[PDB]
Order: sequence, then structure tokens, then C-alpha cells
Amino acid sequence: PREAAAHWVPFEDKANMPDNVPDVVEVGATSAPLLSASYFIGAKCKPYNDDFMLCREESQGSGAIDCLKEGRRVTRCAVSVIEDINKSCLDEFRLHWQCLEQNNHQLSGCRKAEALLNKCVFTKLNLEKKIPGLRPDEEPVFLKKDPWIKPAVDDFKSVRAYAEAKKNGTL
Amino acid sequence: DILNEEAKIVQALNNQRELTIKMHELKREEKDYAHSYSPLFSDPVPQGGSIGKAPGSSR
Repeated sequence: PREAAAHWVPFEDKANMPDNVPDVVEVGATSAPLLSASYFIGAKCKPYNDDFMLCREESQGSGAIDCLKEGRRVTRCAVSVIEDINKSCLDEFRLHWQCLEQNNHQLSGCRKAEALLNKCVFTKLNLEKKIPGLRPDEEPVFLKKDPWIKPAVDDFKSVRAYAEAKKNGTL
Repeated sequence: DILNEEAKIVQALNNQRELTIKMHELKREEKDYAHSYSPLFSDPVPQGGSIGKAPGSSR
């Protein structure tokens, strides 16, 4: 909650999780994959994330020590979603975040590999993107046609893959 | 007929004396937060600064 110093000195601690907290399977995904898979781990693990932030709320100040049980379970189910999207659509997932690693990770620049990934995951893994809080008669922005904000360079591999998905008729 | 007209005045002065003792005790009497400060918004409790807020801050 605070921005670093004049002269901040980094340090780590070669230590262990002491006795009673079991070992966990932590997310080893970088900014591009979990920014890509954000809506899908938000769609599957909604009540676990809700439950963790609720438990963090109810133990005011106890907080960190209180819900070790339960931030254990949001990690497990987020790891579950991203293992499933690996084994499901590694190629098109990879296409989307190889797109999204350029363009400042702006989501604006990569509609083309996105819609391909969304078809793939909605088919095999049957999870769907929703922007909640969006009242009807308001189109969600990743569905509209001819947007005002277009990227600088459409990346090449998603141009090719989207054109071949047009030709195959899967899109 | 004059002792009675004195008893009236001495009652009228003892009434004023008790009036003063009351109104000098009614000053030092402690007062609610809803009479002393803002009448609506009767709680002193903040919930101040809610944009980047963290669940688990209430106590």
C-alpha cells in the first residue's frame, strides 16, 4: 500500500512454513497467462474468492493468520483452471498471450486471438466471459464490431489463425 | 398582611435561587453526540476513504 524509498534494500529469508500449514501448488504463471486466463479463473472460482475475501473481512485485524485454510483453496482451484486451459487449448492460449506480451499488455490490442481462445475454452472447458455490473442495452466491449480503438499492428500469427478459422468455419 | 407579602417575596427569591442552581448544573451536564455535534450522522464511526479499500479494516 506504499511506494518504496530513497534507498530501499531488498532482502529475503531462507526459512520454512513452520508446522501446521500444508504444502500448496502455487500459481507459476507470469503476467500474460494469468491476465489472459483472468476471466476464466474468475468465472470458475467465484465463490472461493468470495469466501476468502469474506473471511478476511470478518476477522478484522486477525486477518492474515485467520484464513490460511482458505487462501489455500483459491490457489488450488486457480491452478486447476490453468492446468485445464493448458491441456485444453495450449496453442490458442499461447497465441493470445504471445499477442498480449506486446502492446503494453493492453487488452485492446488483441481481439483477434482472444475470440479464438474464447471459442476454444467455451467449447472444451465450457466457461464464458462476462463483464458483470453491465446493465442490458449496453454491449460488452469485446463483442462490438468496428471499434474506435484499434491496435497499431495486428500481430501476424493471429491474423493467420483467425483467417484459417474463418476458412474452416469453426468460428 | 405584611408577613404574608414578605413570604411571597421570599418564595419568589428562593424560586430564583433554585432556578440558578439548576441552570448552573445543566451547563456541566454531559451531552450526546447527536445534540452536541451533527444531529443526523449520529455515529462517530468513519468508514473514511473507500476507493482502494481492503476487506478487513473495520474492527
